[PDB]
Amino acid sequence: AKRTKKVGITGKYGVRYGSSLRRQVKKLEIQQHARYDCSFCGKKTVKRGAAGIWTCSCCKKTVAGGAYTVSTAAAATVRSTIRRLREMVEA
Amino acid sequence: AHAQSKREGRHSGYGKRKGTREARLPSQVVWIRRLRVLRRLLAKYRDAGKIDKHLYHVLYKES
Amino acid sequence: AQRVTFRRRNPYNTRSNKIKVVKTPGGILRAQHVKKLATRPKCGDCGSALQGISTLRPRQYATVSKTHKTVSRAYGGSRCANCVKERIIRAFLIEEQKIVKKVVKEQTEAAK
Amino acid sequence: AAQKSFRIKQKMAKAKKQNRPLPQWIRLRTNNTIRYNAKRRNWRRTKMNI
Amino acid sequence: AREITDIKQFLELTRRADVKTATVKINKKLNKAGKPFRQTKFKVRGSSSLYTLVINDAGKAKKLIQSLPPTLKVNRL
Amino acid sequence: GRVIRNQRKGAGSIFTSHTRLRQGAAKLRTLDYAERHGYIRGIVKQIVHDSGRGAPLAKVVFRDPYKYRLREEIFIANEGVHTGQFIYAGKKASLNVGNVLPLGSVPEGTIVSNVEEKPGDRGALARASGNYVIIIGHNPDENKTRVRLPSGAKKVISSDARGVIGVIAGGGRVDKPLLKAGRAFHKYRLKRNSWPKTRGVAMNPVDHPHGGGNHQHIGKASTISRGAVSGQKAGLIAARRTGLLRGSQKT
RNA sequence: ACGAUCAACUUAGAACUGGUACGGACAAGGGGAAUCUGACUGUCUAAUUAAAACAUAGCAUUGCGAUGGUCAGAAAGUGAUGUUGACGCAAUG
RNA sequence: CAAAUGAGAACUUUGAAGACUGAAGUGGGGAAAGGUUCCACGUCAACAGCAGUUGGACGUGGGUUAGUCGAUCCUAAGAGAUGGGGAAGCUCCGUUUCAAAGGCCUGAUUUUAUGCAGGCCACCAUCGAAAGGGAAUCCGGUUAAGAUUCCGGAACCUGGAUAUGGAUUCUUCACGGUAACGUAACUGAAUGUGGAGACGUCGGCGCGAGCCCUGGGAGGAGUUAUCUUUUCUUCUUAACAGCUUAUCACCCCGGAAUUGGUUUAUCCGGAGAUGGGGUCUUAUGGCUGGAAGAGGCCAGCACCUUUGCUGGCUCCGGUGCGCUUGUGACGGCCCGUGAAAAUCCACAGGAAGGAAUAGUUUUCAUGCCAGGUCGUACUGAUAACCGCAGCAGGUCUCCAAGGUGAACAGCCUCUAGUUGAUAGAAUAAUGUAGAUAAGGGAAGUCGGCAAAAUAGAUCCGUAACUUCGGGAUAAGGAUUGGCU
RNA sequence: GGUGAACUAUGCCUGAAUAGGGUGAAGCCAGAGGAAACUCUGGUGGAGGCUCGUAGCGGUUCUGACGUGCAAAUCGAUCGU
Repeated sequence: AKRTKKVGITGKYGVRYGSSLRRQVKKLEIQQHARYDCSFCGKKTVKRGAAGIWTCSCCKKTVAGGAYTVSTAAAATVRSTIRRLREMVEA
Repeated sequence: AHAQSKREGRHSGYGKRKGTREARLPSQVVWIRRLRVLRRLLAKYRDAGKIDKHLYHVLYKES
Repeated sequence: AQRVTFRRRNPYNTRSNKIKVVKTPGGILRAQHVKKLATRPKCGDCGSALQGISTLRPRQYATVSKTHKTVSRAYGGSRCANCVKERIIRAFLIEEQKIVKKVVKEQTEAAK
Repeated sequence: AAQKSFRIKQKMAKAKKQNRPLPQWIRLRTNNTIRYNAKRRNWRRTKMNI
Repeated sequence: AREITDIKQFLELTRRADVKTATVKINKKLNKAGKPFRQTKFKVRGSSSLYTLVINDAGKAKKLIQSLPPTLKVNRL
Repeated sequence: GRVIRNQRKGAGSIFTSHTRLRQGAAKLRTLDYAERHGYIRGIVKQIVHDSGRGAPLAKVVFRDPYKYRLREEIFIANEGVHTGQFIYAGKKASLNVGNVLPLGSVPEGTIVSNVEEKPGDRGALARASGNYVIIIGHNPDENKTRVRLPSGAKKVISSDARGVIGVIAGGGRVDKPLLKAGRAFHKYRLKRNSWPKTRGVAMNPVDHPHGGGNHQHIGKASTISRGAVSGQKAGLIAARRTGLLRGSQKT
């Protein structure tokens, strides 16, 4: 059930551009074309429209996210620190 | 006359074929016909009651 | 096969220069110029295709009656039924919540 | 072009009117040395290029 | 360019006060293979539209042509 | 000689930005009265792609306080902002992602973006995708917030300068190789006419300081003085050092 | 456990047959072992050079936080980048 | 080849034959450009590198008909006044800028008006597309030459006035449906808001239009030494008006694991699937009207003469990975996500006004009037454009039959068009273009230059190396018709 | 001191054009082997600045024709895409 040993979605680039660059592109292309959970409706319906746009096809909600992921680690960390600062301020 | 002969089965041998098998008749078209026939048969059998929904579903996946 | 021609001086396959081939009572094939198809009006809230509203070009909407352009419900020809219902429920619910929060604030100020 | 402007069409009309040979009687007019129209034009020979 | 259904509609159309000309066209169509009948088309010409009433009964068509007023210009062809 | 490419780029004939498909200037809400005394609540209507811009833009609708009107502001979308979200802008706004609090009202260590360089300029700093500003400190006397910029520079800004909480969406964009002159072409086709880039060494001496020679070589030191003139400033302008450096952010 | 209209073009097989011919005209890859060189697709000396030259993605360096960098203008209450903001712009290899 | 015309014919006209273009045409039209080249009559001194009776030549004239096609209107990149600022200045910048920047609703409304103590607001001039955006027309006929422009018929839009019928009204501004929503109507200012305008590309799938193919039947033509219930050919239905017609979407009942439904493509369901029942968009098709009265195919009538008339028929189907076009629901791509404005409609709100022998409704039906200006002929190219020319060059686009075949190349043929390029005789060398060759097989040559060989499809088989994707059609073998 | 972007270079705006094949990427469905981990197979689908090759765009070689040319750059074959 696997037509390619290791190129995966980067089989479209054939033998061009170099194996390392194709490997990086493979990683980010799997992330960019993947389907994500919607935190609002709870279904795997969130797709990338353009770099940064992540639209849920079911609850019709657009989200601002990473270029190739709905959420980046930097965004999650920033959200954590902002929560910590907010609770320190409120209490 | 040649169309009647070709219906009868003449003038279609390896010397008369000049395009690939897929160029002549797409495997995708053949598969579409096959799958539509199978799905239509399964739906008709289920609506008639000859098979139940569960057997219909497993046969649908098999097809 | 009979071959047709543009009836206008525009020789290009632009979006406003679309033609169809039609048979005339004279028995010959002619080119009929077709106008751009009309897109269904959309809901202002959710953006879905509005139902019960006809699809015409914007000026074509001027010649039709009012019934063809709207629905008997509130926000009829503007917003869909589900969005109107959602905003009715929203309005009632959060105005009731406003009353509740006002009462709770007054009573906590009395307690204070 | 088929789709002309009125300025271009007016120039066309003026050119068509001017393109005609000498009336015969100017030749017989006295003290006359004009024998033909020396400003004659053909559409293939000289373009007025307006 | 507009059909008429009922004789009452035809009558209001013919008294509409802006129609003056009626054309009566005879079509020899077929209802069954062995029964070619006589179909009558009463065409009242209004200012904006051309109303046409189809009548498959010869008796009904005769009573129609007799009952329309003689002042209106009827043209049978 | 000849007028070189970097000299020609200032006349702005073919080198102006391609702005047809852009979605408007992304600016903060005008600092009127609510933004500096309380807060105002707007609603995120749509998050859209802006051509030539890696960050998404957010259209936010606010109520006009002085008239029965709706004002649509075009924001730089922060990561986590979604349609239907309520944005709060003002001095009294709370520390949440997407809000537009002033620097004086946010605490130390806050992540902010679309920060104003002066109070009222409607956003100048940390506007590219993935970029942010760190709040380092406050000086309440002659209120001045110290911040750290995306380049590592320490800046002192007024405490009344606005800024959106969070990081900018579209981050991690430059982690993907373009792989293709085609991808570079389509990138710059709606930014500006700056690609492809011919090397000066591959030109003639009429066309560039580097051009000419029987081999492709610069000839003189490629580090150019800051006091040089247009036509001379081609290479490494006012370079303090050169060569591959093993180093860190150092900030 | 099974019946009837409705002839649609694909595939495979078997004899038979002929001056062994049959993609019967047309249409239609020569192939292999290497060396030098440029990664590739792409571009240019219109009218003697299409290349190994240019470009390219990738890599690296440089300047600049806007009262700024780079560039324009005789000047300007003037401009390009810039509807821009370091994941950027500008300059190089 | 033969007639005709003519003083004169290889070249003009007509007839016959042979051919070609072969539907990304040598066909039918247009855009830029040209400018009368269009058409008729007369005519051949010059021009058509031979000729000429012919012509895009010469002479004389005729011809272009619009509310609906364009322009006109809008805005795009951009250009560009004003205010203001530079510059000795010609002028430069600037286009909402450090401006006191206007037009738009209803009353005032003939002691005076279009004044004003009525009211609303606050755009940045303007130009910029004959392929972008847009109000509305089709069929048949008609000329020597114009026609979506004329005529006949049948419609539509915009702007005006404007009465009648219908609807509503003592429950003042309608009712019905659980609902999606329906209907002939069914008040709606300021102000606000929302839609349409309004958008890439590719792929397969579905549907439709035309075309292609095909059966029966009703006419005409061809072939008929023999055969062929045969071959070719007509059997058409426009805009516009009503009824009907939909994938998608949505609503009601209901409450799902034994998970089911389901596409070619794997997505969808307790945020409510399956199932039953419905609502809407009208792409699109069907029926009727238009409309058989038209067009077309046939047969016959008064005997030179710019003359018509009368009879029939114009019908019923089928098929498909078919071609092309349009549409639909989808899927892929992007650090690329694929105009704006005029304009039109709608919604929120409720200003204002309104009864009864009559008010309102001109978003329901009917009825009345008008629609200006400029373009419109023709070519669009191996002769109408540019290249000094009637130049083997260059120059944007629409339609697109049969067979072979994978195939809009290659070959042949229908419709349509052309048969134009100075000719006659002969067949030396040397050439240009196309070929073949014994035996050898690169010995030729700077060098396999040039040519030859290979070649489609099916099956088998396929190495080193590799960035695991390729290499690869590697290499290397076999087969190929016709008939039953 | 003036005139040229009707050729051409580049950007922008608004339009238009591009048969038929080969290969067969992701996604998805079914099956087999295995104690398991997992591996393997058959389909489906239709990716690519992929490939053969029309129209198109270009211009490698013949150092072919021509070279007082059809032509102040064309013609034919062969070619690139």
